Formats: sequence, structure tokens, C-alpha cells
Amino acid sequence: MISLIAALAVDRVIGMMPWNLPADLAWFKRNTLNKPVIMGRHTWESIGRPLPGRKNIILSSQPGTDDRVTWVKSVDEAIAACGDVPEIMVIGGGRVYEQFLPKAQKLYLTHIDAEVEGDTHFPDYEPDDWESVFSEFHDADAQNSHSYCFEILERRHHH
Ligand SMILES: Nc1nc2c(c(=O)[nH]1)N[C@@H](CNc1ccc(C(=O)N[C@@H](CCC(=O)O)C(=O)O)cc1)CN2
Ligand SMILES: [Cl-]
Ligand SMILES: [Cl-]
Ligand SMILES: [Cl-]
Ligand SMILES: [Mg+2]
Ligand SMILES: [Mg+2]
Ligand SMILES: [Mg+2]
Ligand SMILES: [Mg+2]
Repeated sequence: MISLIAALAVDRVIGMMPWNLPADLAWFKRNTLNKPVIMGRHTWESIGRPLPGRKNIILSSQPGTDDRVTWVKSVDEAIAACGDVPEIMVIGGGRVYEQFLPKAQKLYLTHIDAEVEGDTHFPDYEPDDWESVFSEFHDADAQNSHSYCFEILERRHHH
């Protein structure tokens, strides 16, 4: 099964960080550890080093040479490279989320209370097609710059 995981500012702006949220990074790690992660080449270059404890699959029509990750050229190849696993995590960026959304059955979202200047957005999804099965709000604190709300949604309908 395919899931997307993303952190969204107001207006669904995503980035590679205008905010400083170690709690969100802990949420990201907890929910991706021991699962393959699929990302586009822009996201890969922004991370710079393979995420530990996860198979790192990079979707790009023009692969790099880095032997530390697995390079694939299509959504279908990305999925095949993951093989028989319970859950595949798609970690962005904008275009990769857009291509994978139709195949996804679960969303892990962090809704951040920040207005920011970026131009890359998380895909449009029809809220009526999803059910909110978890939500938790957290205030900002000495370690986290903004307030945020974790949410998990499960797909109920497809169009
Ligand atoms: N929800 C959440 N989802 C996201 C992002 C986020 O920002 N938070 N940002 C994008 C993914 N980018 C990264 C880049 C680096 C790391 C990262 O470095 N993670 C460490 C945890 C950080 C640490 O404490 O060292 C890890 O092992 O997962 C996580 C997401 C897309 N989705
Ligand atoms: Cl957590
Ligand atoms: Cl990308
Ligand atoms: Cl505090
Ligand atoms: Mg090689
Ligand atoms: Mg889009
Ligand atoms: Mg769309
Ligand atoms: Mg319904």
C-alpha cells in the first residue's frame, strides 16, 4: 500500500525550512522507519544523504550516479523496486506527490500554522474522499518554532 507523508504550511505550501519543528521530524522518522521511501531528485539533493533504516528510492528520468540509493525512472518502476512490503512511503516533492496521490490509500499530514513565501504546493485532494482517523494539535515551544497539527487520513473514495 502507498502512503504520502508531507508537512504543509498555509495554502498547502511545502518546502525542502521556514519552520523549525524537531517534533515533526520525529513524527516523520517514526512513520517512515523500516519502510521504503520514494522521493524525486530535487528532494534527494536537498536531503543529501540516505535516510537511515529505510530503502531510499529516487524517481528521476535522469538518474544521478550515487550508488547509495536506488534510481528508478517511473512510478511503476519505483513501486516494483519496493517489492512485497506492507507500506511504501512517498516523501515528495510536489510533482512526485501529484503523480502518486491516485495510487495512495493513506496520508500523513502535518498542518503547520505558518504563512510562508514558497511556490511548491502539495496536490489537491478531495476531502470528501478521505476520512480523518487521527488528529493531534501541538503548541509551539522552546524547541518548535510554530504550532502544528498531525493528521492521518485513510482513503474512502476514488475518482
Ligand atoms: N512530516 C514531514 N513530512 C515531510 C517533510 C517534513 O519536514 N516533515 N519534508 C519533506 C521530506 N524531507 C525530509 C528531509 C530530511 C528529513 C530528516 O532529516 N529526517 C530525519 C529526522 C531528523 C533528525 O532528528 O535527525 C529522519 O531520520 O527521518 C526528513 C524529511 C516531505 N515530507
Ligand atoms: Cl511522533
Ligand atoms: Cl522532488
Ligand atoms: Cl518550552
Ligand atoms: Mg551505480
Ligand atoms: Mg501539484
Ligand atoms: Mg491534481
Ligand atoms: Mg463517503
